[PDB]
Amino acid sequence: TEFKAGSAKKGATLFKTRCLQCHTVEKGGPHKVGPNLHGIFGRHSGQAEGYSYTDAIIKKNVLWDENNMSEFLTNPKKYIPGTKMAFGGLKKEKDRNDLITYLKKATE
Ligand code: HEM
Repeated sequence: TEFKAGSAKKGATLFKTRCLQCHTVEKGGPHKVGPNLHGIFGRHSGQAEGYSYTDAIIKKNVLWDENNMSEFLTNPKKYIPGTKMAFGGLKKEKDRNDLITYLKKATE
């Protein structure tokens, strides 16, 4: 870890305002622009069923952990050139820590 637990409540509202437009986090939630994130931690990328991922993200084969995730959020196209994820990134560590604390709980 190089990822410090933040505030899950602060994390939830980041999600709502920066990620809800393309993703759901609930168990049984649907895929939208972006795939559903239920159970993404400890799972490699491009593996949710019934979702058309890029070749890019598939091949990348990232194993998603709090630390991988933090780098990805920093800058998504920079981390996985080729990705269709349209997000510029979360530059502040504090914001990323919060959001990951939230994702950690919500996708379990
Ligand atoms: C900071 C908020 C966000 C979070 C936590 C998030 C998280 C992620 C993660 C973890 C993946 C990879 C999924 C996998 O490997 O199963 C992903 C992929 C994706 N996200 Fe997001 N994302 C966010 C913002 C957005 C937004 C706002 C959009 C839509 C404008 C978006 C669109 C996508 C797309 C299209 C992909 C598929 C990538 C590809 O196939 O190349 N994401 N997202």
